[PDB]
Amino acid sequence: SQLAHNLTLSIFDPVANYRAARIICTIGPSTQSVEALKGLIQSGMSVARMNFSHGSHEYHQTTINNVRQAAAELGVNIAIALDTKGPEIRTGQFVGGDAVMERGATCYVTTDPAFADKGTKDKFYIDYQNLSKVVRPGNYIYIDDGILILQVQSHEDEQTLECTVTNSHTISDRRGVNLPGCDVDLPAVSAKDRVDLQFGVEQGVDMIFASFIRSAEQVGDVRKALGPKGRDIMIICKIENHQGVQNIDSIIEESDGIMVARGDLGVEIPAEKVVVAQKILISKCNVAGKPVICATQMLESMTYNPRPTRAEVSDVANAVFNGADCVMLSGETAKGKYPNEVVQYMARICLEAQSALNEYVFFNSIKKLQHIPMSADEAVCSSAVNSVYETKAKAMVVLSNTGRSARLVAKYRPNCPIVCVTTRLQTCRQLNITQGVESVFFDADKLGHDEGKEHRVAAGVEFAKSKGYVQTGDYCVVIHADHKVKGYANQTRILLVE
Amino acid sequence: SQLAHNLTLSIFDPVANYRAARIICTIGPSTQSVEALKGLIQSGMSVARMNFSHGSHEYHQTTINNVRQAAAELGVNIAIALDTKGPEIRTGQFVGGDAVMERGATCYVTTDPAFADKGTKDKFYIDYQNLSKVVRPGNYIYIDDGILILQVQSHEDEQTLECTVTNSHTISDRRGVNLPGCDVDLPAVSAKDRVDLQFGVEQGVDMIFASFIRSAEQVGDVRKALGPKGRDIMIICKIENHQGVQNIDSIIEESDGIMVARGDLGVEIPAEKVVVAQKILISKCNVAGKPVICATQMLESMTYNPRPTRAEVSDVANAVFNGADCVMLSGETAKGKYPNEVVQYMARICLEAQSALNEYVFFNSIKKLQHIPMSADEAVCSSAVNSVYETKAKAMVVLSNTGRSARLVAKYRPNCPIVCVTTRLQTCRQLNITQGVESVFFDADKLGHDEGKEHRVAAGVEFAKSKGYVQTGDYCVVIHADHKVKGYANQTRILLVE
Amino acid sequence: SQLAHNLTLSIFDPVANYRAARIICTIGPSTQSVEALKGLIQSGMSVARMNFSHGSHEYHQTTINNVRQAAAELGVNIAIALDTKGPEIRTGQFVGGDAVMERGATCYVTTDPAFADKGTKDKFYIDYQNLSKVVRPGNYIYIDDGILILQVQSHEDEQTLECTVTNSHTISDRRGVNLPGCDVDLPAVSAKDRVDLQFGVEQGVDMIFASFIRSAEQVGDVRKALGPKGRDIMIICKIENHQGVQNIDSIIEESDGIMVARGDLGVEIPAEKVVVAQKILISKCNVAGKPVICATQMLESMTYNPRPTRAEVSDVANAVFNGADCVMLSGETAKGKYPNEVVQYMARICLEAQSALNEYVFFNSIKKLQHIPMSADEAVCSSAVNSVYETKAKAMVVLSNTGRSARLVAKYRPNCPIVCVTTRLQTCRQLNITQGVESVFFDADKLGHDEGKEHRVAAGVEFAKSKGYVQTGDYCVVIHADHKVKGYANQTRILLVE
Amino acid sequence: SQLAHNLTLSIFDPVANYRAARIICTIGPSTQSVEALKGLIQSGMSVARMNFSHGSHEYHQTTINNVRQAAAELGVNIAIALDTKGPEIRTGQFVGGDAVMERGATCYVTTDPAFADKGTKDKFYIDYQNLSKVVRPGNYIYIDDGILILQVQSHEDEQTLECTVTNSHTISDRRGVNLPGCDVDLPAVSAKDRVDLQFGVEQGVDMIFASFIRSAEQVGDVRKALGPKGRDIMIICKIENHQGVQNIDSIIEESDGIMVARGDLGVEIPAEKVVVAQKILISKCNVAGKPVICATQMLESMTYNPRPTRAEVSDVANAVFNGADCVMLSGETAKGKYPNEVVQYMARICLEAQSALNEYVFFNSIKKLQHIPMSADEAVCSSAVNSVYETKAKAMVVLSNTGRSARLVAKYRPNCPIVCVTTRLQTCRQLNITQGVESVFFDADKLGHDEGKEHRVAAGVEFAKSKGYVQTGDYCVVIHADHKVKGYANQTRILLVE
Ligand SMILES: O=P(O)(O)OC[C@H]1O[C@@](CO)(OP(=O)(O)O)[C@@H](O)[C@@H]1O
Ligand SMILES: O=P(O)(O)OC[C@H]1O[C@@](CO)(OP(=O)(O)O)[C@@H](O)[C@@H]1O
Repeated sequence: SQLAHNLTLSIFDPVANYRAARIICTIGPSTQSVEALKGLIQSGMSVARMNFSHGSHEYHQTTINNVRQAAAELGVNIAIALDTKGPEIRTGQFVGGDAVMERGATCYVTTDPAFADKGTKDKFYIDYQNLSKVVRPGNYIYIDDGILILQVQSHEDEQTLECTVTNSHTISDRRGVNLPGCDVDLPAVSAKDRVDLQFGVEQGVDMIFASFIRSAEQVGDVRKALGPKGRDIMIICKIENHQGVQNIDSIIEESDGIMVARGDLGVEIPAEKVVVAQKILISKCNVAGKPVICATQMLESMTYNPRPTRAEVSDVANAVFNGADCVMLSGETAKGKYPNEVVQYMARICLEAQSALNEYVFFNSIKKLQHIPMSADEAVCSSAVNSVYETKAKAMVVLSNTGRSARLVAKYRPNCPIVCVTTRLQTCRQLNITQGVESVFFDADKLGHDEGKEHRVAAGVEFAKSKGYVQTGDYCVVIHADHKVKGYANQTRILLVE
Repeated sequence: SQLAHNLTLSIFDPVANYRAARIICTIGPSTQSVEALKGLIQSGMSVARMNFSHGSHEYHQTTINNVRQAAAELGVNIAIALDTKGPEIRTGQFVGGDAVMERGATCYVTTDPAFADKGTKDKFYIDYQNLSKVVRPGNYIYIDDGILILQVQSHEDEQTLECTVTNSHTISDRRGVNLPGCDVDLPAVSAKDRVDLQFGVEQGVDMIFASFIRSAEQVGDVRKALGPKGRDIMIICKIENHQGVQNIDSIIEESDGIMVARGDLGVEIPAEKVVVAQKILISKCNVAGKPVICATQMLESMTYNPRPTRAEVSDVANAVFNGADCVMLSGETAKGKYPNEVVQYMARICLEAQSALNEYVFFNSIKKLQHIPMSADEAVCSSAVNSVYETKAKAMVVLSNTGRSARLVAKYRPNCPIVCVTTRLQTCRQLNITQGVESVFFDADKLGHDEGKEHRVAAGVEFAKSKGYVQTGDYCVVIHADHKVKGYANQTRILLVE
Repeated sequence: SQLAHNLTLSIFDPVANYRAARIICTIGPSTQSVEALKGLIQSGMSVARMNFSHGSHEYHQTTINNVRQAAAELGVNIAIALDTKGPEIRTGQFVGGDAVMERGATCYVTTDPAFADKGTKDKFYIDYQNLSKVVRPGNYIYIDDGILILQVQSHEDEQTLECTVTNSHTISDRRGVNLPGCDVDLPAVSAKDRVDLQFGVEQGVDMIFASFIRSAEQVGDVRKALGPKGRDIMIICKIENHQGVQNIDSIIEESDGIMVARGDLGVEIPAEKVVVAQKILISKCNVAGKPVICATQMLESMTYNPRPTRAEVSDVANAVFNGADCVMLSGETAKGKYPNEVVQYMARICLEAQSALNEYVFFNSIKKLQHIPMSADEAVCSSAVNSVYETKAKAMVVLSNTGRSARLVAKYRPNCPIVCVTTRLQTCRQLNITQGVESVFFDADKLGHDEGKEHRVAAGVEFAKSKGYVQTGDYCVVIHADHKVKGYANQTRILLVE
Repeated sequence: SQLAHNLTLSIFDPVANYRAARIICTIGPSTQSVEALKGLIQSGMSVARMNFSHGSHEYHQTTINNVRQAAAELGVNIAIALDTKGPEIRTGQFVGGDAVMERGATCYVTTDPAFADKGTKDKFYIDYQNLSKVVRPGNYIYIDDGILILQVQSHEDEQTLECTVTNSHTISDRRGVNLPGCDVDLPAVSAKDRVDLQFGVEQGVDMIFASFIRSAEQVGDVRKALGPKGRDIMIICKIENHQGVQNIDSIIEESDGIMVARGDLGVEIPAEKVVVAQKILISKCNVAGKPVICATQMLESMTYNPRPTRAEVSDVANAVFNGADCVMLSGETAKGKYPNEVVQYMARICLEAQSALNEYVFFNSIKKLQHIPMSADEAVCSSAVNSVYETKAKAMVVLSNTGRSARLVAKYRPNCPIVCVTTRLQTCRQLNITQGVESVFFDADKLGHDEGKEHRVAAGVEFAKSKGYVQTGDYCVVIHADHKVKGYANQTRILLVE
């Protein structure tokens, strides 16, 4: 039981020689410079995130170049993620630049575009043309981070809503709005996103963090916008609203992974619910074998302070316990004072939680949840991990070119490092969101196709020796195909290391 | 499994009609006024904490009077806790008021009292006379919140340590020091504490939060200082250092409960370890049936902001999941901007986590950990809870005068409110640190001794009806003695409510 | 696991001071005499069975009188069971007294009553008028213990079946027939049974072992034949054919208990299946809380020999492991050479298996299978047993007048004797089929109604002292109502014995 | 739970396409002829047992030749087992050929050899020279199958015991004696056995069923008598007395397997205990991975009747449920009326029990009991079976030359047939005592050493196709070494069948 086990823990237990969980950093003004990026990598960053809500192609290009240059200098592979601006609902302008909303007052919100540059406290524009169809009397309309809460009373006309102001707040031009009891039906991809997705393909980004995913159909639309050139880019779906949570199984099916986008989700859904949503979404991703990310306000105070709050530390740790592949940094690295320190703190917490983690229970729990039968490669991976626990093997080596084999193994939560040997560099980057995995690139061109698998295997083992995971006399559990089979791994071997 | 179960959760699940967890508030300048206190109670405060590190008997008296007056006005019983200053290690004074410590420099720390008003960056006084005996070469000496880290190189003489300065920092007069690899042997109770403990007895406080508990022997010394007059005051032991963690079983034995004092513990022990310590200590308290409190930096940002960080919310929730009876507020209520809001937020998070909580697994887990044989009353309580789950009983009533019976029941984590009927008002207050329990006072003097137990039972049931926990046709599971037995409860009944 | 546990067993483990399982003996020519019956009781008989297939009211009356006289002399209460003849299918007479059936031959079986005294190997009568409607081409018709197997080829006419003889066998007048792939639709109760049931009511028998129960409807018909005068007589349903097995849940619902009637079942169903049927039926009875009996050929060789076969000993033991309340003796006591010895052997085996029995796993297993909620009295019994395990209580006392409370407790398999205090003598007899229970009669008339329950309780405890189950300082777990509640027991107490 | 599961069973469930359990037949006058043996094999015999207590080398040779000739004709491999006479304790002769022992009488038992041909009811010879040293006053001495029970009163002298006769019985010349509370210290191997063991080596028998094994030291003595020429012959140790049961772990260590020799054990140990001993011994063998046999009186009545008793059928079934590799036939095939039928009945019961068997629980239960870590090949086998359950693989193929690999796999109880491909014919025979395994011989000489393993693998798969275990599209889980490793199998593959 989790209880009994808590009882076996000690604060003085030594931590592991490897950190399974992966850290994602958003790149902003604090972290754009190659020197800053180098600091981040050394501090522990595996994925760099660009938020297309901010900046421009020009700004983001600089980031891409800088990431590649910094990584190259440090001899490492870093995933690059494009985080779309996505569809937004905004108010228009107010006369005098500003508008003073008092509690108890009546105001009128309209989608009549005549009003975009002449709102007043009395009547102003919200730019979502379907506002009236989506909202009903009683529904709430949040403006300015959810700070100003208007309540919908009636349809003055087909484009205008009569509202009550429920609390006082001055609002300036063009605030964002939310609609918590409302199924928002903006397209999956805005016009800027479209230009945003193409750019991502062009500059060869590894993954897309797709904002605001309402549906399985929307993911497909994203896949389709990426096109043929974009087929191997991973689409990670951010769950930030009600519809996304509701549609999670279908979204998970379509996607390559999930982000638990807590900041938006937190407004959209009452905040106390975000915890249940985190546990559910992470678990469903774990069971499915797809990467899952916990995001937002994880170490927020460290945007300005050298040290985190107790609640924050607890939060990074619980996300790992929850089963997340990744934790994420937003403002703390984009605009913060202590970018290197925040990352270093997060890594340290992740390592500590990892000691407490019962990797074994996790393996068995996951294993019971799989449909039987399933697939030959899946059985190979699961049983191979079981072999790891049975022999106390100190490392694992897998051959994956797509990266599929590696996710399938990592999914089973072995208690040792997993070493993936890949013939694709992008695969090395893409695997930066999978917990517990390290990649070794094997250049097929220079070194040949390695059909008998002996070379790739030697390289993974050597890498394991090099990082100190194994010494002679240790077991290493190895996964690939035999000589005949193609397209998956049908074999496991336990080899002694010399 | 915890996994499978996460899968059954929903964000839209309705929360409970009762909140099990209890909130503790520290009373400072923001919250001293009767009006402020009334706001706190309404917001959800069950225990008011006075920190004797700050203020004076005079200041704290005002708090006591104000708490009682506010509670009286609201018709409620609020526990009063005395939080001792405890033994402190401080530096002396520096010449010019200040002293500029540079990285790489050598300085001398002495316990020679000749130096208390004439330290300099070169040599200054630390007021802990045993410093030299407790520290060895290689050990670290933290000054100013742990900001300035000196390392011990050698014993210049029997009272003076030659130190290296490991990082730059200007330090002013009389900073606190810590000794993380060091067994500090200050007495359990300072001279001020002694005057502090007596005052607490005199003003009739409910509990002591005893700072810095190193040992079982120390608790006894506290018990002894309280004296005969003080025998029914609960001693809650704060675990804030290494020795306290190491000695936890024996401390738990001696104590009436534990506090996981994260702020001090966090310096003393590396911070990433505080998480393991939290899980262990809470669990050991749950298994033992004694109240456990999670403290410090739980909603820290709310000292200054209307809304919490994501890490903070996650932290309050995980503490409940961890199994804590209580969560605590420190600065957020002592000196904060939004005292009512912070408490309201904490209560709301606690209620939400409670939905996710698997009360049933918790009951069984706890039950397996008890040694056999145990005790007739313990079996009665455990099996009575089992009855609650078996019938789906919506309330529970227990008779306790000492409060013992009530803790014993609450310990088994029923999924319904527990209603305790007590003949002692102090018991009603003392039970404010036990999760899931509500007290009804029955005035033996006015209403008689009630030996057949029918009256006390009627009152608990009526209270349950009144708060809406039960309606006619519901089961209420009831615990007390039969007609012969005295000193414990040997009986359980399932009664139908009319 | 059952495995690990087998590992903790030893042949030299001392057996218990009590035998939980109950033994049933069929009374025949060997055992009718009062002296023989006295030997049987001393040897271990708790229930005496009269088989109404044999004997007459006159013969069986002698048995009843003798049982009562023997029991009275020995100061004990013995249940009396009436085992009905039930509906039978028989052939008619053959010419010359006999008829020689050869393998490969054609013969004709008819229900034309003209043929009842003039069958021949060529054509003879079977007295079940529905034979033709119930059988189809391909079905088998067993005659003479299943020794002669005819196969049905066709309907010669509406009353006559053309058969193949599948194996050679000479058959004499009036052999029994079976129909293994056939739903036999004889009435539940024959005309003789009807006279048989009334007689049982008149002579005040404790239970009916109702032969050949096909259906829930049939049990009701039995209940109805017993009438109002017969309402408190238990109907134990013997499962001896296909339909009975198929309809077991509904039959179990209607019944007061089950017999696994292996001898008939063994012909009807292939023999290798009887094992699966035994395990299922016993388990379903255990889960339901109703008494279950394992019957037939249990110690068969002991009909003629002083000592049993290995297979036999294993069989009595496995029935206990299976979870049976009772084991039964048929021919071994009805017509056998060593009636006392066979019973003594069975008792000894039962005691030995009981040591190996994991009473605790059995308690938990049963407990998990109950639907929540269930009932206040059921929770009281289950949790009270849990109390027994938690304290290591050496005895249990329950108050039951109907005997209901006692079955409910025994159902939970405590590891100590259960002592039932009853105000009905019939209850003491009826409880002779419930494992692990001993009855003390309390004469309400002589000693009063005992509403405060103190007297009945003292008597059960004294009885426990007397048989040596408890000594001073031992715990005894006690079950009854409190002062208000009537109709069930809502209370448990753990009392110390003096 | 076993309970819940019983609930999922049905009598109409179809049985498997394979029978896991193996049947052993003792060859006597009824079964010696090649035609009889052919009938036995077809009926289901996998092992033929020769009992060297009866017959002579000459008689047994005929059996060996006949077995080989019958097997050869049927194209099958049948194991040959030599069942030793072993050490015996016998009385001497009585005057007049006979001696009439009355209850209550005093008689004298002596080891003075002067008395071997002149015993009388007054004084006679028992031929075990250590009788006096091994027995004490109070001990029992059984003569004639345990029929005549003498009790030891005193040592008349150093070679003679004064006895009471406890029950009447006429005894003739040279009856066997037992000593149930006595540690008998006959040598492991008699002089005839020695000639018996050598003969077995010479005629190339597969295994020895070693009678009466008291100790681990004794097994070694057997191993040593077999010699170098005899090194690959399996020693199966029969547990027939107290000492053997007591010393079971050490005996199991030394042995290649166990027989639960119920007929002797049943006298030696009280019969009701044989059940506990059966469960323990079988389980310990299962956990250890060594073959275990259940023996004696399993279908005894079928020595004379066409059909078994209910107790008998239950007995064969429970032995399978117990976890036995093998069931055995003794008299039923040696001297019986219906040798083919008895075997056919046993096979049928075994198949039926197999349906009820929870192979999966058995796999997991066994797996938990293994020490971790263990061995690379052991993990390969266990995890490979886990693969079978995960994919629903319908067959398994293993390469074993010693037969070791095959036992290791079978040990884990897969729910599908296991097909072993071996280069040794003796291995094919020896594997006839391992449940759930079928052997295919691959002639290394004719077909080469097959180092890449492709041929042996093709043959096992083809055999599986041929018996219908697999069709195209099915998974077959395959076990052997990779190209480098020698002496064990380090590899598992899941292959699709075409
Ligand atoms: O790229 P994924 O899809 O993970 O497939 C990798 C697996 O396929 C194989 C077999 O085709 O690749 P490879 O041909 O490169 O050797 C296995 O060796 C390898 O483990
Ligand atoms: O105060 P604690 O120690 O909890 O004891 C309370 C129990 O004792 C009893 C019995 O003595 O008190 P009471 O006399 O007040 O009725 C029980 O009724 C009650 O449940």
